[PDB]
Amino acid sequence: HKILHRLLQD
Amino acid sequence: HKILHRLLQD
Amino acid sequence: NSLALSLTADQMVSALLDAEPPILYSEYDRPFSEASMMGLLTNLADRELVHMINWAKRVPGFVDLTLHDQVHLLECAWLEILMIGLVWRSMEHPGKLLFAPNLLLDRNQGKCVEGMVEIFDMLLATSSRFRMMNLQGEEFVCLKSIILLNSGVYTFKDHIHRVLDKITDTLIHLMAKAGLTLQQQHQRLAQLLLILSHIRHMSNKGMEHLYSMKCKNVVPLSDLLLEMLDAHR
Amino acid sequence: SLALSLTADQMVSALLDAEPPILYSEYDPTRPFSEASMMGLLTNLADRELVHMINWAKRVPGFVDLTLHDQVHLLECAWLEILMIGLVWRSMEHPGKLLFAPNLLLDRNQGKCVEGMVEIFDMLLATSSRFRMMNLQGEEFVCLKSIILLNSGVYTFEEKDHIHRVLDKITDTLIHLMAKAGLTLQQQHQRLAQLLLILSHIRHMSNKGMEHLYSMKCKNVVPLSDLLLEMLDAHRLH
Ligand SMILES: C[C@H]1CCCC(=O)CCC/C=C/c2cc(O)cc(O)c2C(=O)O1
Ligand SMILES: C[C@H]1CCCC(=O)CCC/C=C/c2cc(O)cc(O)c2C(=O)O1
Repeated sequence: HKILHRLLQD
Repeated sequence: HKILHRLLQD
Repeated sequence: NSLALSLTADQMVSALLDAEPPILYSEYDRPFSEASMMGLLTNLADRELVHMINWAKRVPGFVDLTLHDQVHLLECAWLEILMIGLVWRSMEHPGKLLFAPNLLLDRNQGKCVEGMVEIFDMLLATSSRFRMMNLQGEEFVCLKSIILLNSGVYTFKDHIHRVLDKITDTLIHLMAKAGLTLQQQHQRLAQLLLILSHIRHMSNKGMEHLYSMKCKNVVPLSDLLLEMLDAHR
Repeated sequence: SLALSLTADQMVSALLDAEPPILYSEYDPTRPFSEASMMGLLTNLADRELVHMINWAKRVPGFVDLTLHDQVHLLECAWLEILMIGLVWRSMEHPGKLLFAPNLLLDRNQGKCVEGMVEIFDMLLATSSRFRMMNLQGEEFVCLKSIILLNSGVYTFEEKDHIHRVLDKITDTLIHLMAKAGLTLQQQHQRLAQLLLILSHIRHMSNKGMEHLYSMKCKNVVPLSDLLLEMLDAHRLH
């Protein structure tokens, strides 16, 4: 549930 | 001066 | 069972060199206040972080980790990564820190911000240390990748440590290439990895300073920067 | 300087001979734990270990050749690191427990009795577990401890090049130990890297521990000795 998750997945 | 100073001298 | 371990030393070097992030610029400017300098630096940190994530995904072995292990490693090491990068590109500018090509600061300007000059001096010392060791770019990218995989590895294993051995081999291979003797090889390896202890120290001082900046609540911090910071407590 | 005139074996035996003794705690199994009591026990032990550490540093090859001022600086930066790797070393064969003293063996549950302690306990336990899987040898431990003393404060000061020279000699010693144990060159370099990367974590634990010590000083419920306060003030936390 964090911005880092989005950046790593993209 | 400080304690470490003295203990390193003896 | 993945691809990083199969690479040769040269394939390791070329992969890391190819994965290198770009040099970003700061805003074109007026003499710096505490809030203005910190604004530029925090703004720069946020944009560098975005490139760091994509860089990390291109470090051999990092993709094989779970999403959560990748997160942990980056959360632990992100400031360390920024700092060795800052220190690397500041090498050819003695007494100065090259945050960006249009943001070259000295220690007097670090005094624009309270508690910043000590961090400045530590970074400057690290930079000249690299300079006097004649640190090569191929050695730099190895050290940075090492920081990524190692800094958080004791706060979780086997895969990560096998990739770490892989980079040690690559580092030694590089020194053997440069013509160093066996004794010079392991001496230089030791010298380099001991720097990482200081880089850890700088990051911990820097993290405390960022926390106090959050508490002062004058310098605007992005949500990304806030999340990376809060992971350390 | 005889420090650079020592062989690897002479380096090892010298460091081994300089080893501080395992001190005991004032731990009373009758007494129930309180925060103030457990911390009081630990801060008292640390104060007593410091005296032995300071006189141990004198027997580390090359340390005597430094100016007094430089001796003070290295010990001010590295003292908690030295304590910690010492704690971790003697805790190696006690899985899930930190051996502060022979009569003071604590698990992570007891570290939770002190707010903010647990995090530091877990990092120490993880370090101890890492040494166990590496099967860290005593000869390697004493090398790592001397490296910490000489390296940790060296970036925060003519005399540096002497320090790095001694450091290089200790690196030679570690490699000599690994080659002696039958390791291949690839294994020697890999193990050397593995051991030195531990120091990064030990620095981290020290930084955290220093912050915790600073907070104990502020709430002022746990008695801190004057020497311990001076070592704390040397890091200048705010
Ligand atoms: C001076 C140091 C203090 C670290 C403490 C701190 O203030 C961090 C927030 C501001 C960002 C600084 C920064 C930004 C980058 O893109 C790269 C960096 O190496 C830094 C950095 O090293 O900050
Ligand atoms: C748990 C850790 C927290 C370190 C932070 C801290 O509270 C230091 C003051 C209490 C001393 C603990 C201690 C004493 C020793 O003789 C040896 C040690 O390795 C420690 C020590 O590592 O304390």
